[PDB]
Amino acid sequence: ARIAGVDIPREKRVVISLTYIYGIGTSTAQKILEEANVSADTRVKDLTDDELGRIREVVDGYKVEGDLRRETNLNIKRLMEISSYRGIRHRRGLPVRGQKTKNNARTRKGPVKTVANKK
Amino acid sequence: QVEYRGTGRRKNSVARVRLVPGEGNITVNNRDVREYLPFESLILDLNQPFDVTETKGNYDVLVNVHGGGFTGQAQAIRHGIARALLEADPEYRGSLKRAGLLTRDPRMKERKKPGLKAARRSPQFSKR
Amino acid sequence: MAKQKIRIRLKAYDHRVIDQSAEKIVETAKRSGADVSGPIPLPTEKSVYTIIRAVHMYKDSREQFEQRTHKRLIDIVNPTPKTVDALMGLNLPSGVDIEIKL
Amino acid sequence: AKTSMVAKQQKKQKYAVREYTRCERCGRPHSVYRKFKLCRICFRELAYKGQIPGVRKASW
Amino acid sequence: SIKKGPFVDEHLMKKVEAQEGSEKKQVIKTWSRRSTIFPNFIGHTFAVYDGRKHVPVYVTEDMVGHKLGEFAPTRTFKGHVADD
Amino acid sequence: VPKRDVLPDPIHNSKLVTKLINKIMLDGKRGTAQRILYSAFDLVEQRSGRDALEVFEEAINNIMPVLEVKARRSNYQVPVEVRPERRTTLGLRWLVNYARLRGEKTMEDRLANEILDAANNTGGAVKKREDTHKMAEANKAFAHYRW
RNA sequence: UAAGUUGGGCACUCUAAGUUGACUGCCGGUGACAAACCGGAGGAAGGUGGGGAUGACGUCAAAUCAUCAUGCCCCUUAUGAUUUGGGCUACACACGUGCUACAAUGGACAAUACAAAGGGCAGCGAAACCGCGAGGUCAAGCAAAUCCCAUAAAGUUGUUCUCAGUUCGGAUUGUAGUCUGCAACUCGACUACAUGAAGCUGGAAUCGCUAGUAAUCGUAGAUCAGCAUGCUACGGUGAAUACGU
Repeated sequence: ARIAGVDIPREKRVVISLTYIYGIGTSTAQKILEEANVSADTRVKDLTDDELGRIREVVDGYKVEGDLRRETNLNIKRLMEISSYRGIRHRRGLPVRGQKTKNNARTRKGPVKTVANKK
Repeated sequence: QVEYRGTGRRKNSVARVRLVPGEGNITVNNRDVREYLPFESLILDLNQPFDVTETKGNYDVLVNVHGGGFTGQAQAIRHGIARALLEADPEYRGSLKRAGLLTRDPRMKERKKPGLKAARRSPQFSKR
Repeated sequence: MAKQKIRIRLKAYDHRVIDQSAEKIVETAKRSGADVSGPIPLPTEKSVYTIIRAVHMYKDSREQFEQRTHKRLIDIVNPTPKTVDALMGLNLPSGVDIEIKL
Repeated sequence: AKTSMVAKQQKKQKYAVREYTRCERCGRPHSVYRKFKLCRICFRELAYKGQIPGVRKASW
Repeated sequence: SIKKGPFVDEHLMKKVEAQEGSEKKQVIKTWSRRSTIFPNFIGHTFAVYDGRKHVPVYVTEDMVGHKLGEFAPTRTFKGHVADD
Repeated sequence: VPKRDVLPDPIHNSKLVTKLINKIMLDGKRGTAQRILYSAFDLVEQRSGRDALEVFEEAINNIMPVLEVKARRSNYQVPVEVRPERRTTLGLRWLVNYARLRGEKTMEDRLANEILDAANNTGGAVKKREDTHKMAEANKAFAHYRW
């Protein structure tokens, strides 16, 4: 469904409506609004069929799709399959660069358990 | 014709007021009072000089000014006014000095010393 | 603006030595000519150097310093080789930094 | 130690900056100014002497 | 990153040219920090100086996502009792 | 130790407005409170047609304590008249502080509702009045023979 | 005149130098007449006018032998030395400091006004040109009241949003790129796309602050091949309360 990809809410404005699609944010959305010449008007999905088709076919322009999730999959999984220290820190909340984990448990691993071996 | 002229000092600002006899209509930097103040509707307080002194008014005005936010220079306006109305006649001082509006408010900012940082807050202690 | 002219700049770190020296070179300027310009002031730039009274620690109790720098500006019209000598004749005392110019 | 590090930051170098600009007399690197190349304490304890120009202090 | 363009420390290439045009090694020594992979360096067995003793790693064709500059960190289990 | 007044404000012409705006000025943005208050004195007149001073002055009488307590010592607490300065300070203080506690999304609807309900002797402001005046001037017997 | 840009002007602002002024000092009362308290005028500024610097005898056998200096003690084919790479930055957790959040005084888009202070010679980077962008070409002026840093931001006016884990928030991750440095893998900074976390005002306890203060917005610099939510100063808006001991 319905106007593009999957999972759009009805009766919502375009500039936000086209972002629940996994693959678009807020600016590239505005770009595809600039291609098919559509816009909100006003807080709500006014898109009648005559615009629906053009958005329905223009939207193929990008990855958007779950294929982006698979793209991420083979990216990270390749990244650990090869050697690799980058996968080891792909488990540690540490990108190829670094973030200095001492308080970086609660971004990944939900501070529970708390247990301190001081001193 | 003839006009009077006194400066305006307040709050890191400087105003050069030019007091010309007239009906009262004011354009700082050749620009109207409304055209210069956000929002602002406390402008009658700059006409506080005209209610107590030169009652009710009025004189047309010209002025040039720069430095500091809108408030402190909007109230730098007042001092060259009162001074200039005393240039006209020292009659007007008696109702002014029982109201002020002329003592160029000496207070302004304060230096820092350790405790204040990127915004103005002094520090805490180490608890527990 | 176009005109025959001499202009210089001085610099030093004391208003008394600089302004008495200015009195010298103005006096000697119009001594050998005319049309001098007075000792025109300048904003007198500054500096700062914040340092901790410390060897090891205790950054809270900091300390400052500074280096004021007077600046002075003089001009003369209708040059001549004599007021030249009034420039390159007397700077004294010599904490000053003259840069004779046109 | 500090003694051979004087020699370290004195010699030629492979390229532009492996350098550090440390204090002439005091062997401290840190908290040094390029204007004077004097460290933290040393500029102060000389600043009191009435040696470098100049006032110093307390107008800001 | 890189200012246009890719590179090598250019002692590495000078070695591995003579290593590679002929029959290759199962073993190499190096430091290999200012350098990286590109097609000349595949299959050979480099060993970055880990800090203590370089470990042989054999390059793979797929080491485009991974590189030469590091394979086996200095941290090395962990430093901590718990794990990921 | 004295008060250092605020002069007038001629929108709409009165002074309690002047003392009012300053409390709403969260984080030093005086033009925002200026706007939403002034519009509040447009809308309170729009709905329930009347004068701004009728609703405002009447309410800030209705929500304005005149007797009040204070503690000291076991747990005793003197009932105490309110100075006119603190009288209005409490009226406006608890006024805005509960006017927050309504929970609308709109700048001025919450206020017009607040002082136009207060002016009808309803709203948590009036309930605060009745609670303070309940515990006060009901236990007067023990703490009254003092300063 | 695009424009103080130039003729002319130094009136005003200003710039930095010299001096006047505020001292119970003038009046009135009170008070051992005295000290002193209270009030009145004047003045811009009245009772140390605001602030800074300044820190008594000494205390904590407080801190520093790792700024430095140094007694004693110890090392010396190494407790001294050079270099590449590495780490000082780890990660079940707690603690403290600070940042941004938990949205309508709010969020996104557009127009639009007001500063102060400080830095630039092998450094500031103007105009114009390319690029969505960080940035890139290019080169004018600039040892500085000249020119560049450098739009100040908050604000003000408008359009939209109408209460949702939302156009709230902005973590983490992948990709594509910019600069610096040789080289950004441990470990730089940065932009663009996509992601779209916890969280809907905080428990027990607890800290700051008496007016240009708190609260709050941004700017400049040092250290500096690149790198500051921190430090220092800079101003902008700007409050409530002080019954009383």
